Amino acid sequence: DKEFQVLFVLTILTLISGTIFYSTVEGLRPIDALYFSVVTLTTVGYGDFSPQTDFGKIFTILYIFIGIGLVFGFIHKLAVNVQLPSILSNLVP
Amino acid sequence: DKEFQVLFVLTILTLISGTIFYSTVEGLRPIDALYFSVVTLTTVGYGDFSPQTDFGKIFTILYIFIGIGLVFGFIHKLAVNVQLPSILSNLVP
Amino acid sequence: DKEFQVLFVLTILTLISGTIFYSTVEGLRPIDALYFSVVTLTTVGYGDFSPQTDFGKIFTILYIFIGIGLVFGFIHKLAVNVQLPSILSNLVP
Amino acid sequence: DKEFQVLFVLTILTLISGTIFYSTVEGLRPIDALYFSVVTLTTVGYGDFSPQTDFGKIFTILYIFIGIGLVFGFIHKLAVNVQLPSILSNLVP
Ligand SMILES: [K+]
Ligand SMILES: [K+]
Ligand SMILES: [K+]
Ligand SMILES: [K+]
Ligand SMILES: [K+]
Repeated sequence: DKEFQVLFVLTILTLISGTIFYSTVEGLRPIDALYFSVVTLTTVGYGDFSPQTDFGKIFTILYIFIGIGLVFGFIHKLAVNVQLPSILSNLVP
Repeated sequence: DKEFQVLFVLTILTLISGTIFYSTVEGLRPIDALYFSVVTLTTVGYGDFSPQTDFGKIFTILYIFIGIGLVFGFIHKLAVNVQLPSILSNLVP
Repeated sequence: DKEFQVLFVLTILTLISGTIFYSTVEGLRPIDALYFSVVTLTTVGYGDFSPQTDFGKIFTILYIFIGIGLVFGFIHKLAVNVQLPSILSNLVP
Repeated sequence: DKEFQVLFVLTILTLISGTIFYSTVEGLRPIDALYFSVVTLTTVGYGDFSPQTDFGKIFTILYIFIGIGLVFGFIHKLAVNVQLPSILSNLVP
């Protein structure tokens, strides 16, 4: 429970950093920066948005390496410690 | 066995939600909406389709976080509890 | 060892199916079809190639769900049962 | 600790190979080649860069299969043996 809260906060902070960075350096609207940060760290990578500056490319390399781990950690705990219990409870005959 | 059936249903429901959402808000043909939902949740992300509206971008963020876990859960069980047994049986000398 | 050989063969067969399908239905050159199949099943998804026909989109949905599991199974075993031993042996003082 | 250092070095070497290959065969600037190599091995795959030559497509297939395992191995150890301890220490009441 507290573990999920910590990953939640960590993920939020990571996404906030990405939103601030891409909106500033890559000139994206804040919503697009947040959306791009999520699409990046979850490894979907549509490419509708991508860094055009070298500063952006370098940050993206570091952002991915440092963010993928926590984002997927949060996703795992969300599905196993939150979603799983709910589906099971919806079964209880 | 029953576990696989539950993940199967859950995945179907998740994909149906995506199909309805993207066909309505993003104006995609139903087949393209389903295809896009799958390409998104499996993290392939070709980008041949991507949300153009803010409503679509926000939903996509939430859809990914909530759907990746179950989709990959189903994929895992499919390969370990269904595909694996079959390949092994095809070996039995 | 034999496990790695089985996953190797399974991966080859899966990629051959994709190569045949995309070169025929989507009209790609065989090399591009193989390349696209790999980029798809490893979830990279550049999007330089993507299915344009409904037949192709439907097959892609099924191909991903059935192929991701085995492809990543092979990748895991390759890194743990082949690459890992080699790096360790290159260390042995 | 030493495990993390080995994966660190291995990842560096893998990325250096990609940087050299794509800058030479695909004609990318070194920074773009490094960026593309990272985007590829972490499976993000934006597609802003992608191999245009057959030599590049073939290398990419092999690069992905051999590199994804080590890159994600490093990411895992980075998050579990480096990031995790730090966040926990930042909690210690
Ligand atoms: K991807
Ligand atoms: K991916
Ligand atoms: K992608
Ligand atoms: K494009
Ligand atoms: K893409």
